[PDB]
Amino acid sequence: SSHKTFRIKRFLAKKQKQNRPIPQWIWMKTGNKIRYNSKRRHWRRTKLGL
Amino acid sequence: AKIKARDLRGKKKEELLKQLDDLKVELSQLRVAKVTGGAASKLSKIRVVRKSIARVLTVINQTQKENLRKFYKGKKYKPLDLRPKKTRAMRRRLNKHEESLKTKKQQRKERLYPLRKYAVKA
Amino acid sequence: TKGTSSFGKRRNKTHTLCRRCGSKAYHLQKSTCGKCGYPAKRKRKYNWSAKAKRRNTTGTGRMRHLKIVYRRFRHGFREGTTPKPK
Amino acid sequence: NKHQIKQAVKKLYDIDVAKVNTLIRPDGEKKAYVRLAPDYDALDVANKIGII
RNA sequence: CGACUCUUAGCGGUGGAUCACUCGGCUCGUGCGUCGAUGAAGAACGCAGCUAGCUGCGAGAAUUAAUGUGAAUUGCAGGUUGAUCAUCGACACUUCGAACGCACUUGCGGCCCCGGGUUCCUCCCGGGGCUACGCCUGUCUGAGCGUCGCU
RNA sequence: UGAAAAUCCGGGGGAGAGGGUGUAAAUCUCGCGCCGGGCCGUACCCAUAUCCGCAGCAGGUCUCCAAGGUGAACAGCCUCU
RNA sequence: CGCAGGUGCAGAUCUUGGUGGUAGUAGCAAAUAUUCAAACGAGAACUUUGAAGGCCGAAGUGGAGAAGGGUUCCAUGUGAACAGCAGUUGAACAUGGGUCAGUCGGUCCUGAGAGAUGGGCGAGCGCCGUUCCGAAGGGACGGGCGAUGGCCUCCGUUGCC
RNA sequence: AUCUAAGGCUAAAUACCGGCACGAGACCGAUAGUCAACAAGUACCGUAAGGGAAAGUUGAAAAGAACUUUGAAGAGAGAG
RNA sequence: CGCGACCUCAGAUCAGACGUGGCGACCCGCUGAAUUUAAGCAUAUUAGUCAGCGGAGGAAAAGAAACUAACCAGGAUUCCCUCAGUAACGGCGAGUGAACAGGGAAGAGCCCAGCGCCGAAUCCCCGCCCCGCGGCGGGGCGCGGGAAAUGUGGCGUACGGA
Ligand SMILES: [Mg+2]
Ligand SMILES: [Mg+2]
Ligand SMILES: [Mg+2]
Ligand SMILES: [Mg+2]
Ligand SMILES: [Mg+2]
Ligand SMILES: [Mg+2]
Ligand SMILES: [Mg+2]
Ligand SMILES: [Mg+2]
Ligand SMILES: [Mg+2]
Ligand SMILES: [Mg+2]
Ligand SMILES: [Mg+2]
Ligand SMILES: [Mg+2]
Ligand SMILES: [Mg+2]
Ligand SMILES: [Mg+2]
Ligand SMILES: [Mg+2]
Ligand SMILES: [Mg+2]
Ligand SMILES: [Mg+2]
Ligand SMILES: [Mg+2]
Ligand SMILES: [Mg+2]
Ligand SMILES: [Mg+2]
Ligand SMILES: [Mg+2]
Ligand SMILES: [Mg+2]
Ligand SMILES: [Mg+2]
Ligand SMILES: [Mg+2]
Ligand SMILES: [Mg+2]
Ligand SMILES: [Mg+2]
Ligand SMILES: [Mg+2]
Ligand SMILES: [Mg+2]
Ligand SMILES: [Mg+2]
Ligand SMILES: [Mg+2]
Ligand SMILES: [Mg+2]
Ligand SMILES: [Mg+2]
Ligand SMILES: [Mg+2]
Ligand SMILES: [Mg+2]
Ligand SMILES: [Mg+2]
Ligand SMILES: [Mg+2]
Ligand SMILES: [Mg+2]
Ligand SMILES: [Mg+2]
Ligand SMILES: [Mg+2]
Ligand SMILES: [Mg+2]
Ligand SMILES: [Mg+2]
Ligand SMILES: [Mg+2]
Ligand SMILES: [Mg+2]
Ligand SMILES: [Mg+2]
Ligand SMILES: [Mg+2]
Ligand SMILES: [Zn+2]
Repeated sequence: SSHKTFRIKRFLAKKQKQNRPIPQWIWMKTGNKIRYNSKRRHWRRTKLGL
Repeated sequence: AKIKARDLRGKKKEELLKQLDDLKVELSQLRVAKVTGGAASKLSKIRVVRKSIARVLTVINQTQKENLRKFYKGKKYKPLDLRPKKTRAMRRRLNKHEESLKTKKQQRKERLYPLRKYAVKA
Repeated sequence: TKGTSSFGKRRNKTHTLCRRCGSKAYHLQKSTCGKCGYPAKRKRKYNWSAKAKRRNTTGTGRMRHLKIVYRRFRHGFREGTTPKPK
Repeated sequence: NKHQIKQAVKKLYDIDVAKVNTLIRPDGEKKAYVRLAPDYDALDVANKIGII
């Protein structure tokens, strides 16, 4: 599907900028209980909806 | 530099538009050095500028507006941004003169029979 | 051939994203949402599922006007005046 | 658009422009390629703005 | 003298029960009882020097003005004539949505008015303002040998 | 007995438009010269491993171009790119 | 000493977790096939180069596209996870890079059909219906008046008739 | 015997699992109590209408193990 | 065929105003079932209940008698105790089921039409000026314009009234 639309392209840009893991100081703060991002996503196991 | 809002309140209208047009250029010279790598001192200045442009767009829209609410003071028709914003049912309640109106019939049934005061013994 | 070997013939779509509810329930042929009823005027909600309201109510989002009405109320909706200038 | 860029780089950096080709990255920003007229220079305008 | 198998104890492993804590909930009760065409509820997309998330905000975007307080914020760098934290009464508030130029591809337009290539003269670009249905009192413009009669 | 419409053209008629005795008229459907054409999509897989079947599953899934030899031949057997 | 109770478990093909025997066993057998040497390397029955030997045999195990997927495409590093053995390799991980139009397409027309207004029903949110019980022309045209200004020549630009 | 239909207005005494702002409790104390004490109506399944979890605790202070050594590294051995 | 006027009726991007959708704990109007009980089951009951639909408010509705009782008579509505699980209905089976009086919380009452009299004694909007104007108002002026005799205001409503 390379005949897209723009509302779709913005939707497949947000779910692309929501994929990277945490910076290493983010679990350097004081009130941290976060060890890894648990909301990641791989394109073979799940299919995003749509 | 340190720029406050207690020295902008009576100056020229277009002087602040010029100093604004110089701070946007200066901010543009720091977006360039962010990508290409620059000093950490030339990186944290960008919060100073982004929060010292807004004190001008503020003092502008103020001194711009208290003249519109001075030119439309005594007039009966004034714009929607100016006539006072309260709630929906409070723009549509009856006004104070129309609440404090009585009839002629009641006003002549209060000339002769007011409410007296009194006290009885035991 | 009603199972596995007939799951290969699934490639087109019926539903797509709405623009009033935000969910994926905009039927294309009937042109009407299943979640919110878009070409209708009134928002579809029922009482038989008291769980499908609290997915979509007022206490959910931002309340970008109600939280500054819950603040202005306790001073009688003042306008106009200022704190004393010093 | 492709007009307001051509009218706002000539004004910022004091130069004229032959043509403009634009696209949108998958991050959602619009990259813009800008030609120049053969009377100005690219090396002589990079050193003015500091991308050198 | 061994090996396997069963039995109990000491030690060590797997496992996360018990005990002790608690910025959470449940029920009752008091006082108040406040939304939106001046554009609500909801959703979408954006914003941090190093940033993903919830959270906070809207091209002035992890907040501006004012007042009150009167010396910090902090994971790391930085640079008292009022920092930072609160209150909130002055400013601003991106796209969908009762949704409002006509559509839902974000596509096709119109009427005014300013800036520019220009030199109202057309087209040319840019900027701003208007162009939804329903109804109420008025003003304007009109139709009717079915009116209804005068001139 | 085998689709409609946008858009484009030719005739018939000649209102008079409208020209003036040439430095006329609109032409243009002849030869050149002069500026202008905005918005979005555009990489890659397209299947015995990038799709749906809980998965790198002997299944399923719409299309184009197709060499030499035997031979009736895109049949079946071998060989080049 | 008194008061109140969500107050005593072996089982319900009980509910939620957790671990054994069976067991280092069933099994890793569809479509004919692999050897020799070298290099980097801690390390090679699988990685790269070369040398042979073979298969698909033009309705292909080859070259390009649509539907769908959504960063898998490219490069450099990694080796604790995943690729049902291994792994220097990877559609895996981590950093970075990439998709340029007057002519290619969307946009523009109608088809089978969907769906508003006038109107009709209906307690009502709304429904049948699409030319049918409708005052449905907002526009050109040629001429005359009042306007303005454009180098008011030639005319624009509006109002009425 | 008792009332005047076919027309109209009117505060208090009463109700309140939603809402903002508050106090208390012979209650439960992480398989209990709301589904949810934590990035919960989130992750995730289904085309949809809708269904819907698991997950608390170092120590008073990170003072969260310098340096040596074997090992390609993981993990060790002394030390602290 | 004319200029004229009241009537009926349209159009406007005419001036100024308005409503439309959401929350839905409590509320008022309509619509409205079946499991279930009767040891079966069809009238009944389950129920004027869930679901469904439309409207509001800080509270809503009701309401100053076309009323109860037969007493030596009380005297608007709502709310609690009581009468009462009673008079009555009902394959008279299962089962449903009110009110008045009495004691108490709260206490508040009223206006129009008609009948008639005062010379439209009546409103709303535009104009100019002064005051105040973050709930758009008062007084002065308008040979300045509009609606109303198919009825605008005052007195006056069943306790009698003029
Ligand atoms: Mg798959
Ligand atoms: Mg279909
Ligand atoms: Mg509904
Ligand atoms: Mg970031
Ligand atoms: Mg301050
Ligand atoms: Mg389309
Ligand atoms: Mg001819
Ligand atoms: Mg491509
Ligand atoms: Mg047990
Ligand atoms: Mg074996
Ligand atoms: Mg073969
Ligand atoms: Mg291929
Ligand atoms: Mg290829
Ligand atoms: Mg690679
Ligand atoms: Mg085409
Ligand atoms: Mg219809
Ligand atoms: Mg009455
Ligand atoms: Mg107490
Ligand atoms: Mg207890
Ligand atoms: Mg627990
Ligand atoms: Mg729990
Ligand atoms: Mg526990
Ligand atoms: Mg736990
Ligand atoms: Mg613990
Ligand atoms: Mg208007
Ligand atoms: Mg019935
Ligand atoms: Mg029975
Ligand atoms: Mg029975
Ligand atoms: Mg039965
Ligand atoms: Mg009943
Ligand atoms: Mg019945
Ligand atoms: Mg009923
Ligand atoms: Mg109901
Ligand atoms: Mg409503
Ligand atoms: Mg309210
Ligand atoms: Mg009431
Ligand atoms: Mg009432
Ligand atoms: Mg009475
Ligand atoms: Mg009574
Ligand atoms: Mg009794
Ligand atoms: Mg019987
Ligand atoms: Mg009584
Ligand atoms: Mg009392
Ligand atoms: Mg009266
Ligand atoms: Mg009267
Ligand atoms: Zn929707």
